Amino acid sequence: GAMNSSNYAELFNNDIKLFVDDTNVYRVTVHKTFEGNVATKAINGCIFTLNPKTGHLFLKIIHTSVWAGQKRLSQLAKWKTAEEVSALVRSLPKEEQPKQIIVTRKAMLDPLEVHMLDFPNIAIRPTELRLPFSAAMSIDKLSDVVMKATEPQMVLFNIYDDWLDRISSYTAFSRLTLLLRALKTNEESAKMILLSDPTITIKSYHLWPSFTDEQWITIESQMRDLILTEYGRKYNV
Amino acid sequence: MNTVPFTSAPIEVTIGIDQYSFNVKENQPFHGIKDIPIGHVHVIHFQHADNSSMRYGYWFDCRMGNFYIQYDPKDGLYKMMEERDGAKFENIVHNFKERQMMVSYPKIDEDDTWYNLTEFVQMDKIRKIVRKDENQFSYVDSSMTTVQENELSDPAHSLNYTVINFKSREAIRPGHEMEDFLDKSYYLNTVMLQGIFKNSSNYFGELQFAFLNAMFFGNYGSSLQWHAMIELICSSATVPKHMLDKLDEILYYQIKTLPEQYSDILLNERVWNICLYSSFQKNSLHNTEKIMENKYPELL
Ligand SMILES: Nc1c(Cl)ncnc1N1CCCC1
Repeated sequence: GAMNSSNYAELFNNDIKLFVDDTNVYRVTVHKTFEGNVATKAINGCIFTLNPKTGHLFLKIIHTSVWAGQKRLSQLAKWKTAEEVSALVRSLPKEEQPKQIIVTRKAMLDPLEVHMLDFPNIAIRPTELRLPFSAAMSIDKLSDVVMKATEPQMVLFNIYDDWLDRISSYTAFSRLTLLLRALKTNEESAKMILLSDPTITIKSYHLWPSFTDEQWITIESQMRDLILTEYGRKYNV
Repeated sequence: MNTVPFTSAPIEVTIGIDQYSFNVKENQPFHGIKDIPIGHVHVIHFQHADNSSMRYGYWFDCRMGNFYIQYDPKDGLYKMMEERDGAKFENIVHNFKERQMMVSYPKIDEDDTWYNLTEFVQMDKIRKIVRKDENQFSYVDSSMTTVQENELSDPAHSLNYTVINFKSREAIRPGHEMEDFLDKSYYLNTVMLQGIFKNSSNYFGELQFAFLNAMFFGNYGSSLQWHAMIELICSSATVPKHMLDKLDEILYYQIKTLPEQYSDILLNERVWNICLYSSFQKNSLHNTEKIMENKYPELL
């Protein structure tokens, strides 16, 4: 059944699982036509497929050519997502295939279930959590590789950098969701926080700055302030 | 016009014959039903006064033998029985019609309801859904489960309806996942019609039999089967024009006949709203949509 606050720790057990977020698969800019009508122009997207235990991110880049000549693109996007997730699973050795796939939006359930009929023992699950994975395109290196792609492409990342050398998965996932929740509520402030001290750098093979343990506590603190605030700035409290 | 005589009526019971029903008191002098129209299947069904639990009954075709109903005090039900002695059946029956101890199948001559509900229902197909081959007639009751229900326990007592499952490899061609799930025409026309049922008549016959078991026995798995077979047609973009026209007639008469007070459990809101208002065939069921809107507009 559904994944929620009550069974949260199952994410960090030793059963292979993947979150799949489709919120950035089909992306458009809306604009005016010379005739003064409105039209959309698609831009490159991505499927965000994440192992929450190991941090491995399978970033399938969805190139705008996928949409050429297609109708009902928002519906196709869910089926294209499920097709690419199914292809990824089939590509993995049996002992690496997930035992569960958790979709962040319930509209992915039937598309994924149908594409995974060949895998009756992989559980397809929704979640009651409001996870902030739409903000993954606020991570500069992820956004960059998506926008630069000229063809379909899979790029592999560890979204936890080297954190697991020092902290547990649970803690690493909590840091990740706080960072992304911040970036989603106010991207400018979020990003200001992360790059204020120029002495702290992002290694070439990482996504986030090389904070010391003590600097992470400060950073984490500042992100919670932002979220509380923006929640005030938004609701006036 | 044929006859299903009764040995007796030792327990108080509501007896149905097709869409008609009458109350028989305990030990009332009742010895059966006469003037049954030849050429159609029929169902004779029972609800005891003392236990409205378990409606049960028998599908039969008088052309296939001489049948009588005898109460069994051990198993506690009215049993259908086939008499092989045609003279002894005749001898027993002549006594009953002379003493006027039979009710008459009360067919109004203008009325085509039963024909329209059983148009495609054959006894030979019923007997493959209900497996009990030593008898020419078929028992059904409220509790019997379907093969598909048993998948998700006693198989001898099952309803072997054709398994329909929209999220199944049978339903979904590899590489046409989205196409086959959103437009079920290949599952309808190739898998089911051309492959399993062979023609639309057999498909409609199973659809009609499932509805009738749902209506007369409140058989839940039958109601599931009826709705699934409707939904498979409505969710297909490509349906032969003769099938859609006949489907509209079939469903019109089913909805017309349904008890006004049973629509709450026997009609699945989602299937009907999808079929009448969203599906490919939303525009192809004019008579059915009219009677649904004028009779069950709440459901919609
Ligand atoms: N043959 C019968 C007919 Cl036609 N109607 C009623 N009872 C019958 N049985 C004969 C054996 C015991 C009861």
